[PDB]
Amino acid sequence: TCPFYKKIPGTGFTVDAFQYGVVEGCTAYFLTHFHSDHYAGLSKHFTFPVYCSEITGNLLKNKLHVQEQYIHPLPLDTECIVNGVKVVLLDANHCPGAVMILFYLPNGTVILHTGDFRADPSMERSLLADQKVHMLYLDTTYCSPEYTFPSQQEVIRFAINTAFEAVTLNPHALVVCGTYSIGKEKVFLAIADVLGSKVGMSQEKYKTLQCLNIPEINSLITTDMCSSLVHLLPMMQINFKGLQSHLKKCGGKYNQILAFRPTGWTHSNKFTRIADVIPQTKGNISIYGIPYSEHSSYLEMKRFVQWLKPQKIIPTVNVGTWKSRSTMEKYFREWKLEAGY
Ligand code: NI
Repeated sequence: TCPFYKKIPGTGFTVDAFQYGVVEGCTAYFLTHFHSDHYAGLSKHFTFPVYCSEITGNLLKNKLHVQEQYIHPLPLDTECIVNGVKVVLLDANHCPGAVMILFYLPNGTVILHTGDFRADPSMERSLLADQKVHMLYLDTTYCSPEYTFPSQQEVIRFAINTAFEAVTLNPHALVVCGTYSIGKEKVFLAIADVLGSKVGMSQEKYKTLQCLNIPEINSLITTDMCSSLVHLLPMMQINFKGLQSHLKKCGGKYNQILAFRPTGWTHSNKFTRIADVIPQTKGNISIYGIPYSEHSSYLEMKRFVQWLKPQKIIPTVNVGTWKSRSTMEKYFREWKLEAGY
C-alpha cells in the first residue's frame, strides 16, 4: 500500500508510486527521475498515464518498453495543465532528466515535491521566486551536519588532474570508472575529454546513454572497447579481483589500471580534504573513492529551505526510524527559529 508522503492531497496524483499496484483514486502517476527505487514496478504492461520529463520518457520507452500512448513528457519551466491542475517541472540538479514538481492546488495551496535533488542557489531564480509554497516534500538524504562534501566542480578537477597525470607518466595505463545507474556522467566524460579518448562501455550502457539528450554524444562514447582508454564497468567490478580480471581481457595493451568509484558521502569526508585524497593500491592497480554527490549537503539543503520558507515540511528519505524522524524535525525547527518564518 502507497505511503502518505507519495500522495498529493486534493489531487488525483501520486509521485514515484509504481510498486503498489493500482493506487485507489490515482488518475495520474508522476515520475521524478529514472532511478530504480523510484520507477520500481513500471513495465510494458503499465496502462495509466505517466507524467515526466522528456529524458525520463525516452528511458521509459527504450529501457522499460512502456508503450508510447501512456508516456506524457512535459517541458521544463513551463506552466502545464494536467487533469484540471496547473503544474510546473523544474530541474532538480540530480541525474539527467530529474525534476522537481510544483502543484497549484484548486483550493490555493502550493506544493513543491523536490524528488531527489542537489539544492543550489540558482534555484532561487527559477519560477520558485514568484510565490509562496505551503508544503515542501523534501529529499532529506543528507539532513545532518556531519554530511559535508566538496562541490562537483572541485571533485571533477581532482579527477581530471589525477587521470591526466597518470596517463602522461604512463601511456600504457587504462582508466576505469564504475557505474550502476544514470547520473554522475561528468566523471567519465571529463576524464575521456582531457585524455582525447572516447569512453568505452557495454551495449546496454551505451543504449541508456543514447536516451539522455547530451550534445555531441556520438563524439564521446563507443561500444568499441579496443579503441578506448577510458572504460566503464559495473560498480561491483571496481575491486582488485574484478580489475585484475578486466586487465587480462585487454590483450596486453595496458600494464596499469587507475580506477574511480564515485560514491556519495563516506565518513573519510570528516577528516580528509578532496585535495588530500589518496588511493588504495595493490600492484599495478589503484582505486580512488571520490565523493561526487547528486544530493544536497546539509548546508545546501538548509540554505534552500531557509530561502523558500515553507509552512510545513514532509521528508521523503530516512523516514523509517524514530531516531531519524526526530533528528530531522529538530533541524527543521532550528532553521525556522534562526530565519524567523
Ligand atoms: Ni535518485
